[PDB]
Amino acid sequence: MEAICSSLEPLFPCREAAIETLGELIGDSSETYPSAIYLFGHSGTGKTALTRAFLKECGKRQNVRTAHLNAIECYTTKIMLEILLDSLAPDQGDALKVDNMLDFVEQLRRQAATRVEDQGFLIAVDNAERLRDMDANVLPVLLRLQELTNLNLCVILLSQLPFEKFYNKTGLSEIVCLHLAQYNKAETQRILGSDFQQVRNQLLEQKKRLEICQEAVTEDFYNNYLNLFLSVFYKACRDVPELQLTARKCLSTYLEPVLLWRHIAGPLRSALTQIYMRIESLELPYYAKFLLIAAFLASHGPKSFSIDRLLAIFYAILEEKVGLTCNLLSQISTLVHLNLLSFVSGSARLQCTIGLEFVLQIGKVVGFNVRQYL
Amino acid sequence: SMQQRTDLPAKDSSKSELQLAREQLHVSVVPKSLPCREREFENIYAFLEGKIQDQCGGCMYVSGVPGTGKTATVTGVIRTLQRMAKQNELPAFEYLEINGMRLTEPRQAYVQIYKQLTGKTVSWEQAHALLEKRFTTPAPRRVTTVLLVDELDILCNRRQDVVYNLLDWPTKSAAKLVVVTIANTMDLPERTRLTFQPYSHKQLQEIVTARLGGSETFKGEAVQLVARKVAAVSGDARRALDICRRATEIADTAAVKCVTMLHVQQALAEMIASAKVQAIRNCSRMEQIFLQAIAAEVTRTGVEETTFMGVYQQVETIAAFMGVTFPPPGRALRLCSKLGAERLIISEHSRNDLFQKILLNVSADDIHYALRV
Amino acid sequence: EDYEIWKARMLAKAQAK
Amino acid sequence: AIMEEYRSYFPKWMCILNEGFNILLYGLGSKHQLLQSFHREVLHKQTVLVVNGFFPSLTIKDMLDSITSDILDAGISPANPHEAVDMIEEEFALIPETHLFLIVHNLDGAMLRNVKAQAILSRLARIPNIHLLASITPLLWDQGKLCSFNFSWWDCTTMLPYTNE
Amino acid sequence: GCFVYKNGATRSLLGKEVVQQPFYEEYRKAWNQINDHIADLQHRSYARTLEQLVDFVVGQAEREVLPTAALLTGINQPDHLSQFTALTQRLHAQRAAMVCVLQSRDCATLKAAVETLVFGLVEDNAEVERLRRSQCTMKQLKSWYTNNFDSRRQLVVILPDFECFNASVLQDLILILSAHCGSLPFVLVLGVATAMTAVHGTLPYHVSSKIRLRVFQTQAAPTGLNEVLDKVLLSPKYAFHLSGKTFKFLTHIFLYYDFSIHGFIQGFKYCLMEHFFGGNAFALCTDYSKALGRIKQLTHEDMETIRRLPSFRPYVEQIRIIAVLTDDDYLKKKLPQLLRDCLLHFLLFRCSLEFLTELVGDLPRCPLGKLRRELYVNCLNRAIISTPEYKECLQMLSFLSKDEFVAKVNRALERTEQFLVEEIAPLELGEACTAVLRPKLEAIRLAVDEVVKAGRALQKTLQLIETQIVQDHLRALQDAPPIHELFVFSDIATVRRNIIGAPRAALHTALNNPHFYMQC
Amino acid sequence: PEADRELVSIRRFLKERLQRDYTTLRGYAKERSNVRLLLQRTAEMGESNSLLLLGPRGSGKTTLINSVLADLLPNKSFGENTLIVHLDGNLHTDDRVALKSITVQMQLENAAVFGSFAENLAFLLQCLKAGGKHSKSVIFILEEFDLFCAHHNQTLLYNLFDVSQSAQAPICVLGVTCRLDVIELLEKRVKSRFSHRQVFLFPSLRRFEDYVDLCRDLLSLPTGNSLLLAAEKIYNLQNIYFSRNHFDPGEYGFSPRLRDAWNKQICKVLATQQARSTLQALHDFDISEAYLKNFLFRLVAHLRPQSPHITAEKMAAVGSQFEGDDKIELLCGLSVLELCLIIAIKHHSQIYDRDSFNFEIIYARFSKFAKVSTTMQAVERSIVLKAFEHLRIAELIMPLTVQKEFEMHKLALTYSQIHHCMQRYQALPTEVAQWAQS
Ligand SMILES: Nc1ncnc2c1ncn2[C@@H]1O[C@H](COP(=O)(O)OP(=O)(O)OP(=O)(O)O)[C@@H](O)[C@H]1O
Ligand SMILES: Nc1ncnc2c1ncn2[C@@H]1O[C@H](COP(=O)(O)OP(=O)(O)OP(=O)(O)O)[C@@H](O)[C@H]1O
Ligand SMILES: Nc1ncnc2c1ncn2[C@@H]1O[C@H](COP(=O)(O)OP(=O)(O)OP(=O)(O)O)[C@@H](O)[C@H]1O
Ligand SMILES: [Mg+2]
Ligand SMILES: [Mg+2]
Ligand SMILES: [Mg+2]
Repeated sequence: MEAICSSLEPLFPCREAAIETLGELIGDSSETYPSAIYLFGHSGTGKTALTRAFLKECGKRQNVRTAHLNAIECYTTKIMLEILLDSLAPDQGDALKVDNMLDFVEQLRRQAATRVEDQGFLIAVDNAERLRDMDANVLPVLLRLQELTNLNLCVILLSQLPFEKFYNKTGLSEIVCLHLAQYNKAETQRILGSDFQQVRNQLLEQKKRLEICQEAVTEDFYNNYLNLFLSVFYKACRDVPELQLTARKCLSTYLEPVLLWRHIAGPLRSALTQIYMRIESLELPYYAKFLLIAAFLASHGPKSFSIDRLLAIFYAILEEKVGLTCNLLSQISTLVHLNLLSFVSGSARLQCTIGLEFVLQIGKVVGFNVRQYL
Repeated sequence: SMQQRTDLPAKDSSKSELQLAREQLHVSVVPKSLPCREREFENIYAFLEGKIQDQCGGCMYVSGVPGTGKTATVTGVIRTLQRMAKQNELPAFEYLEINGMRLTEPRQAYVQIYKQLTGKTVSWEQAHALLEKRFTTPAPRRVTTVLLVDELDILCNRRQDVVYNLLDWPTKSAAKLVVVTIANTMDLPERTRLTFQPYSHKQLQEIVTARLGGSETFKGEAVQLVARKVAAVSGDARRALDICRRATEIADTAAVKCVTMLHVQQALAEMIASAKVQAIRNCSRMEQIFLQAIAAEVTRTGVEETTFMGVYQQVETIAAFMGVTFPPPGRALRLCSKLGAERLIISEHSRNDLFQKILLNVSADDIHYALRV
Repeated sequence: EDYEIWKARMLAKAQAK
Repeated sequence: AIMEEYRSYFPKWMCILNEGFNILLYGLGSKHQLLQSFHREVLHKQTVLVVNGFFPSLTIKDMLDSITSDILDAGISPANPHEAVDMIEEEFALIPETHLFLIVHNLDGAMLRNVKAQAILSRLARIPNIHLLASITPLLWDQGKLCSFNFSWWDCTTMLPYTNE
Repeated sequence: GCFVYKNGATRSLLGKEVVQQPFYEEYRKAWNQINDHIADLQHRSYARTLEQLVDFVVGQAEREVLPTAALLTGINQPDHLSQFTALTQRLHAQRAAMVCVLQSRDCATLKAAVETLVFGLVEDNAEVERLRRSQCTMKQLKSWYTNNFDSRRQLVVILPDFECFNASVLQDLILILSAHCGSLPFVLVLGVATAMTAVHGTLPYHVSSKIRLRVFQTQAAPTGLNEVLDKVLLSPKYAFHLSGKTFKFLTHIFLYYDFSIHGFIQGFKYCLMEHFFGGNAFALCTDYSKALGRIKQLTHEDMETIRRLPSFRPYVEQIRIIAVLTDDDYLKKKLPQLLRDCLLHFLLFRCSLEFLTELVGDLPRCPLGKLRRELYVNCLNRAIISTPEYKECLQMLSFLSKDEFVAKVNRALERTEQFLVEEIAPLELGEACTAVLRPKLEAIRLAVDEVVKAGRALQKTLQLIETQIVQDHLRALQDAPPIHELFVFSDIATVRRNIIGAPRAALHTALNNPHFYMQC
Repeated sequence: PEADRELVSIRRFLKERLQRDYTTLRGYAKERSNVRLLLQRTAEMGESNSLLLLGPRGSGKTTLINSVLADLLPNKSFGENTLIVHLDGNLHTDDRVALKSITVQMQLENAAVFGSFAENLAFLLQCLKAGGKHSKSVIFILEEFDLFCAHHNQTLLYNLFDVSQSAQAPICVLGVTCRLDVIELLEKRVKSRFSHRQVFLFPSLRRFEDYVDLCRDLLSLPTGNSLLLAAEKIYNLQNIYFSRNHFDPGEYGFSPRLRDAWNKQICKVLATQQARSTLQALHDFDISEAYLKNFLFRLVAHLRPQSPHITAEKMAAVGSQFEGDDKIELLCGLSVLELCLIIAIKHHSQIYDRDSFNFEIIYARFSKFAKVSTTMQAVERSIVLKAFEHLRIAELIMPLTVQKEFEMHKLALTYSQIHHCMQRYQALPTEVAQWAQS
């Protein structure tokens, strides 16, 4: 149980107590497992990567059989039991077939063996919050799988939510709740500063700039840069992988005068507005433009509207009185079908779904003023 | 075949007389002639005897609340008719039978009826076609057939045709079919008739004393108390024959050969159970504060349906009044989930915390009765 | 004008040409 | 005289069907006798699936099961309706020169007024082999359906009362 | 509710008589010509975006977030399904990838989406080189991919109708495809219809954290219509020209209602059908040699309805006629000269339009419009010299300084001569066209030499350009050469009432006056 | 090291006893005696009975059934004239699944399952009708009986009682369920054919001294002769199912000095007022033995060799882990922007008395702070929108069950949790801390 904590901590700075608690509960394979473990924390806290590396190191170092799942893949229980039995019952090949949860219990019951090998089983179910929306017998069986299979196993569950959300009318078995608290700013600086050798080697692989780089790129430069980075970015988000992926690109912009705070603090506020967008003038037909701005004028939540009020405001702003042809209602239907409109209900009630800037752009490219009618 | 015992069953002579009464009182030992069902036995016998001798066919609908001896009288009349038919005192007849709760599907009766005829197993479409060819075509010498049909109402729902087929086969002259239908609800064909009244105090005492015979293992007032406290509930005879076996097991453990009246009172208190107050007394103190605050929220707000939020606010008020601290809402929802698993309260799934609705399943005066006294 | 009266008057002017 | 004029239209309707266009009639009154006369006098030998869209109790399962079981003899259609249209599209790709006309009185009927059944009907009218005639609203037809429904509108305004419809 | 009349179904409705008529043969030929030309133009338009998409998939293949490339296509999806089909054709030809196309109809739930995705990938690889859809698990897709291509094809997943998806179903689909990355190389091309803001607004944090999308832009639908109108329907080599009312009505349907090229093609197809289905007299309308064979083929009803067309009437009125109006065989002998007259008139119409479109669309303010289609509809609807806008154009052209004026006429000269060499020269009956047009162009060139060597002569050059190109080679449709009705299709009323649909107007006129229809 | 191995043996022993050990129980003389006499009379005399264990979840009902079976099976009369059919309401979700499990476990002629569900039902009823007093007694054990009441028509239940009502094979049906009113869930035919005897299994430790005594018996090391008798009984039940794993106590053999020091430390720790206060908190919360076994498992899990002894501070630390609110620990992990958004939601809720809000009202109430905050001045609306969706995916905000920016919402928190987060939060800027006060 000591080797797993000795192996994970170099991969994982500042997660000493959580790795220690998991290595106390499901570290050694000879000791019996708790019936279910539910560790939780915010996004980016490191529970997917932690349980994956933890299950890999215990399953490689010892006799345990590991099974990692994503419950979003399991739109029905057959898929889940098939992946669970493909991992927990190795080398059965394509002759494996599971109908329902009972056959899964029998085929896991066949796997019991002698105590001298100290075998164990482990089932991690990432994104466990989706389990309450499916067959409703999946979660109660998964909380007592150790009791039903008579087998040395533990059922890890992983979600962003407390276990208070998971109770149902039939009740649930006991669980070991466990918390992964999100890092404060000092520990976040220590993890972001942990890849100094990586960014130093990366800049060294890409010539007076290389030697003038290697004379001055040391830890205090990167730590002060990460301090300026968390001086501005820690207020908006604490999700650590997003901070890593942004800090590498922002350092690639920051390094140029060296190759100081104002020249980088310009672009940093531009990147904060475009955080989480990950990218590496809507032309319309004429009568579709008039129907879209007539729906915007009728609604300015935006109000729901009947089609007869919509045709009346369109005829009031047309000043031409076109006939009600098929193409007009086809444009209404395809503005609905493109999510330019919506179906708030359904006498039918439409709901406009655009901003003011696009309406003013449409009214500039048409020549019908909008603010006069607003 | 079913596996036989490795050991011989224990002999009758080693049994105590009270054990002999316990086995005579078992509900599986149907008497050869049913007490207190003479008019209905004579009615079904005269009807079935006229339909058998006339070789014409027909239908009958018997009805009554469960356990009033419907199926036992019908099987007793048909067993006596088969013995009379074996001695050539009656015209011979074939007896098909089905049961509606033994059928996975209402249409599977077509699989079963043919299984009582030829013995071949076929799909229900081919079986329905062969049954129509058997019934609608006149083929002398056709014998009259009696089709007992238990539990008609499961065949009635959602398929429609099966109950229409079972009531439509007698009307053709070519099918000498006499179908008898046992059911619980009286008004079932709309939703030749006969109604089985619930057994009364006197018929229900007479039944148990007939099962006992001349034996003195039961006192005469014990059966009277059983009948008085069962006939006010249902009129079921199986309930009386179960209460009597429990009273026999109580006297057996009291080492008395007579079932004195306090054993009947103890058996009645155990069978007509009301053990919610014992559950409230064995609940934990925080669950008791929750159960008090739910009734407090019902009396305060007027509406019987209480939200978790106002219940938790009254919980904090009563906990401040009682001087104990309360758990935070992430454990109070677990307490509400335990009471919902115990069905002391009705509650929604916990995903909509603070806005889930909590009906009080137990009566409001039961909580004060459990926790005061 | 109708095509028929034009064709008839043209055929008459045609035989008269 | 108007019905004779609509009856005189008939050979032109046969030519328009060869180019993949579908016929639509949008008059006020009942148009059932006109589509029945075109089936009686002209389509007396071509395969024809009359569909009464004014039926209270029809399902999209009933019409797709009718095509897949009676015309193609494929048995009951698969439970996903779009898979049933995919299977119909495959099995009609298997048989060139075996056209299936379908003549839907009231395309706007009681169980086809949802957008899903109209997408199913557009995917069915999309097949090169099969052709659609229909009686009549265009609010449920978006531009993708109106392109897949390669309609040729025809103003058949009878004054007949709505008895059966 | 339904009745079956099955007649021999197992597991071209017209007979031989109609197909053997000349009009069906010539109609099928002209329709096949126009359809193959539109397909060739669309492939030459798409090839650049095709190369960019294939370069993105192969570059992802050379090397977790799934790489993904949004393709910002137009409002109307079905035109671009052929484009996606060409993408599948290229990815199969290069052995770089295999494609599943996830339509929105297949994904009511996450289960149906996964089943159609795995089924489309497995059967797509089966068709490059039938298990049930119930057992097409993603684990079986993984085992099949390990069984095959690990010894790498990308698994492209087109989603052509991105807005029609349910949002939760789309987010679940993105999370399932992102979970299998690394093991299964996925590229997720999309088909957004609105803007990238709709994608960023319907996708929250957790789905967009695992997306590395790149935006590509398909060309605009009006740009595609302008390219199609300039290179196909206005091509000299096709003898069937639309009238200006029909042209303006179809372009009005495209620009003012829906951006579907296919609806414009279907309206032009209905126009071509109503032109060609009146008889073999409309089967006269093609290339000159087969047309002479048709004249040797002709019967008599075609002669009577070629007498019946309105433009024949001025031709007889300006006149021997006995042998024209009733002798039939003299009109059959006469027909090739008149047909040569019409084809020569439309070729001169195209070259004069090229000259005038350069000379007027280079001008500021442009009273007559820029593109060839706008000038084309204006000169066919009515006479161009009598318009006030042409007078304003002549005023602004005599108002010009000499240098920009000589540069504009020299550009028009080089443009019209390059058009005569590159486009008019391959066509048969084209040598007579350059023989008619070129001396007038040489006279205009001598006027250019006169205005270079010399203000008033600029007015003489403008007068010569007006009276030698606009006046004689750009006449109004009433002044068109006779039996141009064989070549134009001016009847827009019936095509409009048969294409445009107004059920409410028909119900309104049926509920006000039945006498308008029934004639009671 | 020998002291390290004795601690490893103690930790392995306590974990295996708290988690497995499915047969031994404490308390319940009368109820276990009733179940044993009922099953013994069914196996011998052939009476067809029915019984319904009831009680709160976490009380030992499955452990009671396993104890009665472990007492009856080595008799070789119950083990030879009676076949046992376990059934579970969680696994046999449909009538055909329960029927195939019955057909397999009874080793019927059509098991070997072949045939249809209807052929299986006909074959099961024919094998039961074919018997009499000479046939082997079946004992059905229908765990989670209330979900079996949820099946269509309750049709399987109607068979399993009716054979008990008929002169056929001597079967016994031990329904086991947590609901206290399952007999009111039954259909009227099933309710008439049910025998209404009902064994209740309420815990016997409502008074606190019994709870401390149970925690002491759960923690004390038994004398080695009791371990030998337990090993003899487990070998006897394995000489004849869960029985292959179980406790198996013959592997452990503690030295007398080790048992004496551990029992002394256990009684001394339970004499202290602090450990009594922690057990007082857990006994006030939930009295069920599964809760105490969960707490004891978290406590036994901490015995590292460097710190062998249980101490009162360890019980106070694990009890603080139990007693702590979990939403406050998630609110402490948020960044300052989402916390400002939650304070704005709290102000809008305090003013309008839990009226439903919107992204727009909350963004406006936040912008009125951000224009004068002099530290939040530069934040764009898109960052606030991503913070709002991050609050929404954490189920801190729930929909009222439409645009993403205009959906109606309800706060999931009490005000006291936000006010306690205002004190517990790390490195809060003072402007936010002062705006929160008013
Ligand atoms: N303490 C840490 N040290 C180093 N890296 C970390 C740490 N915590 C998280 N990460 C990084 O976060 C990345 C992904 O985090 P992960 O996906 O496990 O979060 P999650 O809780 O699963 O998110 P979600 O709940 O939204 O699925 C990993 O690549 C990992 O490197
Ligand atoms: N009059 C009676 N005399 C003796 N025993 C009786 C009498 N009535 C009922 N019983 C006993 O009670 C049982 C009742 O079974 P029966 O089949 O008559 O009930 P039922 O009315 O058919 O019930 P259900 O309507 O629910 O099917 C019988 O086994 C019988 O032993
Ligand atoms: N009377 C008892 N004697 C011994 N152990 C008990 C007793 N009551 C509860 N337990 C312990 O409680 C834990 C759960 O008990 P058990 O499995 O019997 O509950 P259960 O009857 O399955 O509840 P449910 O059926 O409602 O899930 C077990 O670890 C067991 O050791
Ligand atoms: Mg995760
Ligand atoms: Mg009965
Ligand atoms: Mg249990």
